[PDB]
Amino acid sequence: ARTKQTARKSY
Amino acid sequence: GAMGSVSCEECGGGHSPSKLLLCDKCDRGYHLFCLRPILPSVPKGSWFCPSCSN
Ligand SMILES: [Zn+2]
Ligand SMILES: [Zn+2]
Repeated sequence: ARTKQTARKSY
Repeated sequence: GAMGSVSCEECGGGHSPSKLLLCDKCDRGYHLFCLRPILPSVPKGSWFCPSCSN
């Protein structure tokens, strides 16, 4: 599942 | 990169982001500990909130 924590770009 | 500006719909808070679940339909956020029934950990796979699980 997706969370606020995982919902970001990691370049 | 930065997290998005999402807040939990139940408590209004954007804290505890590792526990702030996003629904795979409506994309609203819910803390594990704000859901009723309570969830003890982040579920594996896709997840849907009570309004979307149907
Ligand atoms: Zn909450
Ligand atoms: Zn939903």
